[PDB]
Amino acid sequence: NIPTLTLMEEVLLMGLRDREGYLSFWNDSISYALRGCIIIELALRGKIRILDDSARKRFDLSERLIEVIDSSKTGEVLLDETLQLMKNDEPLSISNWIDLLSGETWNLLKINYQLKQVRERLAKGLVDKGVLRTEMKNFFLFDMATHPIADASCKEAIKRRVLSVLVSRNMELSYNEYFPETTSFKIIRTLALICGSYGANVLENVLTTLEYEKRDKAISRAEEIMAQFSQYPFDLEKETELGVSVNLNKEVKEEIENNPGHDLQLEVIAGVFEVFSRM
Amino acid sequence: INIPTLTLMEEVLLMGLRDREGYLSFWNDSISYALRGCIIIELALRGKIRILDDSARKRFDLSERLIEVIDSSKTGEVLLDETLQLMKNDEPLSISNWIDLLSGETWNLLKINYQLKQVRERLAKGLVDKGVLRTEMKNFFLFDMATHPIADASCKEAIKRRVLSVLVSRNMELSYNEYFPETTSFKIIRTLALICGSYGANVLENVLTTLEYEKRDKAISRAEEIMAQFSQYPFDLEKETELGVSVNLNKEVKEEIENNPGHDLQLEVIAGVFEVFSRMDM
Amino acid sequence: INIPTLTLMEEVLLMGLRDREGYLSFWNDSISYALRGCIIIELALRGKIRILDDSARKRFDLSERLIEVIDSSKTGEVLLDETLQLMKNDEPLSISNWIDLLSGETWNLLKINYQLKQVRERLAKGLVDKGVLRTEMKNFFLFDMATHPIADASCKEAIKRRVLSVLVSRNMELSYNEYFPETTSFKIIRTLALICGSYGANVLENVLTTLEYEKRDKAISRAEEIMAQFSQYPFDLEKETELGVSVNLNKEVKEEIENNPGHDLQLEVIAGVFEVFSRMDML
Amino acid sequence: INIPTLTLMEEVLLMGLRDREGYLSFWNDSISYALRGCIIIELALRGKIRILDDSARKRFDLSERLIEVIDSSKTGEVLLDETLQLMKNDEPLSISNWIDLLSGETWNLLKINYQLKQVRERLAKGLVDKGVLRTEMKNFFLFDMATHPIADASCKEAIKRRVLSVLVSRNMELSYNEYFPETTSFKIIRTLALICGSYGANVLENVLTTLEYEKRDKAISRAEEIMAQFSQYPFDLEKETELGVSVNLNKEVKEEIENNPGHDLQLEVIAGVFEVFSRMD
Repeated sequence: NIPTLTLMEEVLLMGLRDREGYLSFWNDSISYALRGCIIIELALRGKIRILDDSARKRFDLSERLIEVIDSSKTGEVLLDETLQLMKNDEPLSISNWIDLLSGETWNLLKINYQLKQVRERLAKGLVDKGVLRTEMKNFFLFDMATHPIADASCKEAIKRRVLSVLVSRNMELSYNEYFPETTSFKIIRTLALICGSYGANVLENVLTTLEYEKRDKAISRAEEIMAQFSQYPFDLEKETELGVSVNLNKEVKEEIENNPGHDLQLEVIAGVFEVFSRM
Repeated sequence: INIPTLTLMEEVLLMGLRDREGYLSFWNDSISYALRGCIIIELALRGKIRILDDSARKRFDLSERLIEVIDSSKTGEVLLDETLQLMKNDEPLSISNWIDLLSGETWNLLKINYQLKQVRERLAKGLVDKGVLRTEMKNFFLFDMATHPIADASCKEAIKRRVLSVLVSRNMELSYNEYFPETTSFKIIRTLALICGSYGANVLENVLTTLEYEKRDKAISRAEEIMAQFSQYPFDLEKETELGVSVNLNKEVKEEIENNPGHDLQLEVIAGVFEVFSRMDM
Repeated sequence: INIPTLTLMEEVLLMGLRDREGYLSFWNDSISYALRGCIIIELALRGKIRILDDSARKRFDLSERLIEVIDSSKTGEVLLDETLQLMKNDEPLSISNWIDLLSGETWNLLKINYQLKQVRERLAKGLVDKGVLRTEMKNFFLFDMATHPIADASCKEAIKRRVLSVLVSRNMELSYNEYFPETTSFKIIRTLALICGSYGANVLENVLTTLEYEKRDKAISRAEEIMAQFSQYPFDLEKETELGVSVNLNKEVKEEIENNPGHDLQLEVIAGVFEVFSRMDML
Repeated sequence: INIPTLTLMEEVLLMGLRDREGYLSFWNDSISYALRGCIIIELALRGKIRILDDSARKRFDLSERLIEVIDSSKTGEVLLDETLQLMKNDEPLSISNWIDLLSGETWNLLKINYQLKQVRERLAKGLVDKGVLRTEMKNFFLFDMATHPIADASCKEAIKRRVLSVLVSRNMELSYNEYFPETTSFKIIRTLALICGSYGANVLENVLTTLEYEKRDKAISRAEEIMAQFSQYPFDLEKETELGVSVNLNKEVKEEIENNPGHDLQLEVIAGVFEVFSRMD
């Protein structure tokens, strides 16, 4: 079922350089996308679902309310702690959750939902996972913890998956220890990766190698897939004019068919995609 | 091209070198990586590489544009010649991609061999050969090592006065000497690269320490002006500084490039590399 | 009289500190060890220690001579207080030996809690408490860090002018400020200690790099001379210099000493420490 | 297997080292000289050589006497094996003549490659292999350089302990350890060889600086007496010390010679060497 790295962690990984240091200066765009991954992640793990009233249809996807379906611990603190919050509140919309957890809306009687030390906790988790090691750099006025990458294969595998969907003619996802051949919702997870990393604005980081025609094609293909998968139900009949991942429609159809009765959750991820494009 | 005797990596190395007990000078990742940006700039000023001339590039960052070999004849500088080797038989790669490989900043299993090794060693060898440094044996307990004290302090001074001329004089008016003749191609660019290289290596402050603090603070930020001005292409030579320092840079640069016509494809590389120096804090 | 706001440790450190991106300045064993030297010079001038007045000592290198606690009430400087507490209750030890222990350069396991942990950061907290440094948070991708940029650039300018007056100047004439008033006891000694600790810590050079080399060369040379002169007790205040730099040093130091009597058992400690700064090339 | 893990030259060189990193001594020509002295003391102890047993010898100083190779098999070390190389394939020479030759001090056209080269650096490798040093790559501004700080610090504390045992404490109770077990033969001749070697080499003072003025003078005095006493032969093991340090030395040396008997032609060599050590000052 569930892969080793969460989406938040793959997105974080997306902003780092292969050896030491970083590519993206830390902005609140990335910090907002990560809250998005959290919500996507909750839906994937069958813990939340779009609130089941047909009256939601009069509203945008991202304006639609979410329902805690299962409040049992998940393992992941960031996930668990937002879950906690959800279990104790009226059904709120996707957009509202993302705001509150970002500290981007202001609410008095909500004090407070804003998630704290996300960056740092994601990093600690990433050490425990063994993706990052810890190095103690020595500065002029203090010592400092530092987390350069330990396993390069991890970042490389993510890169290839992403490219598999957005440069290569036929998407063929590769697998490994962190992301096995048997993870449920495999294609949606990687789509979710691209859509997250687009709105965190860290997606272009994996594209800097490529020749110019291919970097263009990847970005447009990316916004193409954002257009499709931020409406519900998905438009799986619309064919790509580009020469890129021409079999995604087929491969998704085969995936949702073999995970039936999950529609009430796929719709939340779509709302989240909607928020990523609006950002 | 009129090439001066010292390469930029050499020039940047001397910026980071103490007068006495030079091996005790401060070495780190920053100054290391800057040196590789120098290689690239140097390559460009010798007409060996240029930006791959495809207008699609205009939609991407300077430091992310592909470069190509246009002359591969050996330069007679091992560090430059070695990198030409690698460039000459690879498909064209981006500016910041080259800097990364040559540094070993990237985990490409097929290009583990692109990292230049013993850059300091060779750079000091060349400085010894050029008569800037001497060699002398230094004695402690369990071993003797070769140290390289400075043989000609006038070499480095003539560099420092160049930096200063851009960074504290109302008007730059640079001075020449045997290593850096008034006859040299791109004297001003070569200087600004020196300054941008230094800033990236974090050795630019080294030469400013004696100045009264505001003349000093004006210099750092004039440099920062310079780096923003010249890490975009074409250069915006119409923005005048509000700082009273090298007021005449623009006038003088425009003249420089109104001669040596038709090297836009190569000036553009320099500006890409200047972009890398800017983001080196990351 | 009284003592200046900044300690010599704090002064040594500022000489090693860059204007922008200070956390990137060069840190190392040398600066670390020198700071221990400064601690003990500091206690000497504060009338807290002196050498043990046993005539036998005259047979041994200054850096090998035993020193004893004179009085041991808090100074307010946590780093001085802490080391004085160790000293307060132990057999008299030699100068170089204390410096070794307070650095943890010496392995003898019976004295492991003698090493002063957290010098850098405590000397930073000191400097912030002092006006000298602000503290603002800078964001890196993966974490945040407290940064300490210079609030009073004038403080470190004045330090640097004192070095220059001694070392670049036909006649040393010292400028004073609120950190270091004219009232300061042993103001010249304090200045020479600074130059010496700085030379040992290998940060003296960075104060001189903008000048013409004849002037830089001359200044390092004078600096060595000053070490030679003062790494012996009593001080050879009679050697004329032939470099034409701080030509008036002997006269003013003499005058400083006469005007401040019966501190030889303290002055001597300083000669010791100066000896140790001389030998630091051996770390 | 009854030889200790470290040779006397390794311990003499070790004495020149600061506890963690760096040196207390400049490398010079007398430390260099003593080391060759040690080689010879080392070889006598391992029963590889002895003074040649001619009557004529008595009419000469100990260091002016000749020595003969008894057994010349390997010892595992590079510096002991090499000198045996030259010693085995050559006519009997005086012990001081040997020290002179190996160190490059006298000149000799018919024996010109007898100077042991890279002694300093070859001794360091052995120390590394013995795990007394590690090797640590350092970056200066123009090159990389391998440096050898201390790895096992306790080795060197145990040495400082022995030396302080016979030079400082009223009674002497040598402490044993991994590197220098209680069952190593000639435990004390070796300890003195050590304090003598150092004295000559001039690194002895380096383990004393830690102590009271009086205790420091006494230590040196004691070393000089031991030097005086053990550079004659047979040793006057009945001269008594008027300075209350290491008072049971004689008694303890006695039990040592008694316990390992019929080695007199080897001790004589080490006495000879002690004489070369006292005559460099």
